[PDB]
Amino acid sequence: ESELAKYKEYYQGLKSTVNEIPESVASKSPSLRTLHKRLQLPNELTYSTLSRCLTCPSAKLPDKINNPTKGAAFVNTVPTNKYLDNHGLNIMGKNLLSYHVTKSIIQKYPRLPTVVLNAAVNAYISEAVLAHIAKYWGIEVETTSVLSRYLKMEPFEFTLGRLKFFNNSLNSKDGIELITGKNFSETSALAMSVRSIIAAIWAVTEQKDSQAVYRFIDDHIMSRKLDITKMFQFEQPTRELAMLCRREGLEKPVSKLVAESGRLSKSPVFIVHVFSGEETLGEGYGSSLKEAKARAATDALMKWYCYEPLAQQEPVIDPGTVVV
Amino acid sequence: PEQLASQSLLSPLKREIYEANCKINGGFYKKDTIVKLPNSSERYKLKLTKREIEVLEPSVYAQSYRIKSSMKKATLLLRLLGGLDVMKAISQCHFSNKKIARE
Amino acid sequence: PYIHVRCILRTKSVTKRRLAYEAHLKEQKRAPWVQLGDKPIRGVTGGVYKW
Amino acid sequence: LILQCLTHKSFAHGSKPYNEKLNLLGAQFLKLQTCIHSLKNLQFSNLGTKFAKELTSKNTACTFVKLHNLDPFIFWKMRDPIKDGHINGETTIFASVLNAFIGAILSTNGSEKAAKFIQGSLLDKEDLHSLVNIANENVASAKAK
Amino acid sequence: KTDTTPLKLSNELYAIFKIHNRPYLVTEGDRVILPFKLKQAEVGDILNMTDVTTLGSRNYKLVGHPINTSLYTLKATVVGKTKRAFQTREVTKRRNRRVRHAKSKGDLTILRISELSMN
Amino acid sequence: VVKAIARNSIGRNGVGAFVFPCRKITLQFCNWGGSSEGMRKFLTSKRLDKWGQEFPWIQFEVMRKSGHPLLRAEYTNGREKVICVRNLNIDNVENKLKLLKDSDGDILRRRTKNDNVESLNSSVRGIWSPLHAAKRHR
Amino acid sequence: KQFGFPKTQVTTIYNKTKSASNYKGYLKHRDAPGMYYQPSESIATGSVNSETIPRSFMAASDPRRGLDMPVQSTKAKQCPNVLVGKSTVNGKTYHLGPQEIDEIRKLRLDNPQKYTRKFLAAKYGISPLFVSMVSKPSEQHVQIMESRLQEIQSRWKEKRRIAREDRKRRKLLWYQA
RNA sequence: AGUAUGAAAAUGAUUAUUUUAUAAGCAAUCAUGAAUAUAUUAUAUUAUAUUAAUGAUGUACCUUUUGUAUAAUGGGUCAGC
RNA sequence: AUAAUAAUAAUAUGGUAAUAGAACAUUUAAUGAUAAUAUAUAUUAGUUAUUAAUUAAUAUAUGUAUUAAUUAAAUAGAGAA
Ligand SMILES: [Mg+2]
Ligand SMILES: [Mg+2]
Ligand SMILES: [Mg+2]
Ligand SMILES: [Mg+2]
Ligand SMILES: [Mg+2]
Ligand SMILES: [Mg+2]
Ligand SMILES: [Mg+2]
Ligand SMILES: [Mg+2]
Ligand SMILES: [Mg+2]
Ligand SMILES: [Mg+2]
Ligand SMILES: [Mg+2]
Ligand SMILES: [Mg+2]
Ligand SMILES: [Mg+2]
Ligand SMILES: [Mg+2]
Ligand SMILES: [Mg+2]
Ligand SMILES: [Mg+2]
Repeated sequence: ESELAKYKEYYQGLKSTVNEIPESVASKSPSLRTLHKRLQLPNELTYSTLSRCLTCPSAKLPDKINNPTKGAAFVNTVPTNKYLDNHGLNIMGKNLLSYHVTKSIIQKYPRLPTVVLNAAVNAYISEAVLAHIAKYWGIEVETTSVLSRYLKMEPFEFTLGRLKFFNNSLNSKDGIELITGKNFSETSALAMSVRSIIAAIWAVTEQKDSQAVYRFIDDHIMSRKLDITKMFQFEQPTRELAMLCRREGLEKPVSKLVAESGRLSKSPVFIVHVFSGEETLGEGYGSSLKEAKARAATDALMKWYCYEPLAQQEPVIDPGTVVV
Repeated sequence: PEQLASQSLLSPLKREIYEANCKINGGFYKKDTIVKLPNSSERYKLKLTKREIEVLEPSVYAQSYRIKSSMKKATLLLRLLGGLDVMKAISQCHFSNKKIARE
Repeated sequence: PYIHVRCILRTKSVTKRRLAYEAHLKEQKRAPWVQLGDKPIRGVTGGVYKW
Repeated sequence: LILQCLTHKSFAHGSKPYNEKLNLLGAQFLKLQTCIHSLKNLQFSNLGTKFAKELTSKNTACTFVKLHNLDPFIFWKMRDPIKDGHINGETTIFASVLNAFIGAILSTNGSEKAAKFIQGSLLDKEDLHSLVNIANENVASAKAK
Repeated sequence: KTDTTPLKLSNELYAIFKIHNRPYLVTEGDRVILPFKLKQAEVGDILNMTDVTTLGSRNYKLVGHPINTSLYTLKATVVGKTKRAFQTREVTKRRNRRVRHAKSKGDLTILRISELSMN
Repeated sequence: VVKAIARNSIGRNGVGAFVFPCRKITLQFCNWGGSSEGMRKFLTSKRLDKWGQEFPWIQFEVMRKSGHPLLRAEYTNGREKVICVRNLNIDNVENKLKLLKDSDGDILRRRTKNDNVESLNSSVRGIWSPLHAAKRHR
Repeated sequence: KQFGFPKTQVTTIYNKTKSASNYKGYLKHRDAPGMYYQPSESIATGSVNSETIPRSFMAASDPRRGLDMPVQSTKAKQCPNVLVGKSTVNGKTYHLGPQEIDEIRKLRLDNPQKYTRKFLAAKYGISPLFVSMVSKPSEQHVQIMESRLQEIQSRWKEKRRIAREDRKRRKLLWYQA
């Protein structure tokens, strides 16, 4: 009685259960149920759908399997079904996250420049942040071999609750770390898992409640801290401020000395104000007149760009970035 | 065998990666440089600890025999031969007044 | 007393150049001196505004 | 706001209002609407088709706006005043204008009304000037070539 | 008769509130560390602060002993219960060989200010 | 002109949704050794079922290994706490289990006096500036 | 004037001059219940607080606009100008025409040494910035003066080089705000 | 005074990180900046470890005595007994 | 009518000479699975209210415990001669 036949049966069964992802088997996965309750997923999101989110489009193995001596071994995953992977869910999650985050940031800061808006959107939904969110949620990657799972006779309900994709065993062993595409990166897989979860939440909830994918996104993404002031870097804010005042109906900005102490010293203090007529548009401090002037101009620009409107206000649409 | 640390302590592939990294980087390792292996299309990014960096660079280890002296006597000259070039240190030992200098 | 003297010799074309590179990187990493620098306000907050 | 949507950044050196944020927001909203349209017309397998890509591609919007004859009301700077306007990057300008309309609708009237508008006159099958029709023409041309 | 529009119309707000008379000054999202073990509230539960002393913006402030609950909303979420680092001290006298070891590992409760706003 | 400095947002558990810090607990016992009697009889004393029902967001594992009995709790932040429950009874094992459940996995730390609020937010009232102050000095 | 709250300042039961930082006094202070106005004793150089946004930078719809928060404590009459441009002191002028602009260009390309930016500015009653705007020097001239900069830099010592890099980083930190 | 092994301490030289040439006492504790190192959830405005900026507090240990920092007894250090 | 754990109210918890309870480390004898995916020892970093054990990584030796636990006993714990 050969053990190779038993291993063949185990491998075929694992492949079949990953191809079909039946609910009868997926609902016994402690990882999936614990994750479901932890994230408060809707009660009508099936454990099979959650496992579908976890699984990735790993259909055909690469040719670099043939060369483990060259620094790459893939002996952890089984081929998936082209119609039961998470590609479309990943795309849908990308779309939803991009739209919602961009809309939220804009409505919070109507006047953000495009570059800063893009930077903030990345700060919120980048690949690294999504991977961190996945690992924080508990999404854990399958690293053991199918043969090892056979040897210790592991049920497939445990594998169905683990992130699955072509991951390189031997990745950083001995400090080699052969480079690969994003199809063999754990970070990208984790981000795909998060986006697929978002997409599944929407897919199941849109009909009854158009919202609640957006509420999930506000709960788990837009709740994250981000100081928008730390995303700016100006060059010639004096010129930019003059152009902004000219574009608007404001009187030309003139910088003036409001206070001074410690002149003729290592570290003096000068307080300057950029007046537009009688109205102070920016307040700057510095150890030099030039420093104070620059700081006042930058302060005025930031007040302008980062102005946040009340939620009860009529929507504000900016005239575009100040172009000089 | 008479060979350097990089040649004695590394597997062949790791040796090729390290040598290529040093060649691209000017003669010494750097943290993050995707290296291209010759006559092959695969690229790598070696990762090492500072102990590995220090031990893999070329160096030669010399030991003396049983010398009749004291540590306090040897230090007087070994503190002069601190980081000098070997040729300069040899000249200093040639023209020193101390018995330890010959050895 | 009997002693022994041991030596490790290295190369100016690898070790010293690498050390110079590292020193250069540390120099570039060194933070600038700001006259009115954002020196942290040391001490616990106390649970009240002092300004 | 309509004029801001119909004025491009290249006009008057950006001194007067222009449409970049509206363009981006409308592009994202329209991409999401087209993705859900592909889903509905359930099956997560039609999200990477050439038809899906062309449904948002810039050329589609440029042709849409040309047939809808909104061109003369658009403010922008012709690179070379006297020469075929194709070389002057008019596809990008008019795609930006259409996306700006989408974004302005979304910001001022709301997501529900914007979705109704985009699923109505736009993105229709029985209009003969809709993005869907333009996409079928483009995919047919690609197949022919 | 307590006008609060200046605090209503403000993108940033801070609150000084007291637990067992100990005051804490917090803003939306801050992380409070009570130096004791809360047995009334389990992890994941939400506390409605009902002893708020001050509600402030950059230039205006409302003071109450306590402030009326209807005016504001301050909710915290208990995130964990943990302990301080273990320490041991040797209590002993000048010419005594005997040393008594006094061991200390206190309890802490972590709170996250989930929502702070004026109603 | 304006450029952007790339940044990444900082998570704030509890501001929106709350994710329970404890994700998984592992109860390791031995079939041989008096140090594991408490764990064995806890495992067979109809209590782990109540724990599972009460905390459906925690994954409970039961394992056998030669050695002293262990409780292995892994948390969201990536850290892990191991407690050896050798020669403890049902109630003391339960107390250790409650301790592991009821805690974030952060490294135990020593705090100064009145160091009880940690903030990522800037000050609503900016820092005191001697030039901008209600009362000028002398 | 819109709000008639009593005005108060951060008070300490102790002596503020000698015990500015002792937190117990602030803790033990007791104000009467009610609203108060206490201005922030800080500079608004890096703030985006609604209470610090200027009125002209807010939407007209903003209710916060009518309210008089960003107090105009200072008056522009008494504050002297800082690093102000000559045109800003006495406004800009638009008086040169194409022919003299072209001849300015010819002089600049002919003899940049003799016809410097300041010389042309004095001759034509314009600013050196305008001279640079309209004209352009010779490639040989820019090359030789770049070489001069290179020589001056090369003659530096270690400390001055580090100090100049420090100046560059500090100046970059000015604009981050 | 068997054999083999032996990153056990005292002890010596050298290297690395950090502090140190206007500062004074059991050499340590607390408070608090700064440099460096490690970290496969540092998402960071992160954590930990090492280190004589600076501040406060602090009269080695046993024995024997009414009573000892005591300039009263005993101890160069470590390993084994 | 007990035992364990937990909860509330109240009282008490400095200590030389001295008295009275309890426990831990080491070794030996009786009973005693398991096993290189393990055991023992050492270093670093974490956990348990911590003279003790434990988890991870690394290094050496070993197909391996007088092992976990209960008893019985000590050449059973050293900065003090
Ligand atoms: Mg003592
Ligand atoms: Mg005494
Ligand atoms: Mg005093
Ligand atoms: Mg000094
Ligand atoms: Mg001295
Ligand atoms: Mg006497
Ligand atoms: Mg005395
Ligand atoms: Mg003396
Ligand atoms: Mg003495
Ligand atoms: Mg003596
Ligand atoms: Mg007592
Ligand atoms: Mg007492
Ligand atoms: Mg003895
Ligand atoms: Mg001893
Ligand atoms: Mg002792
Ligand atoms: Mg002795």
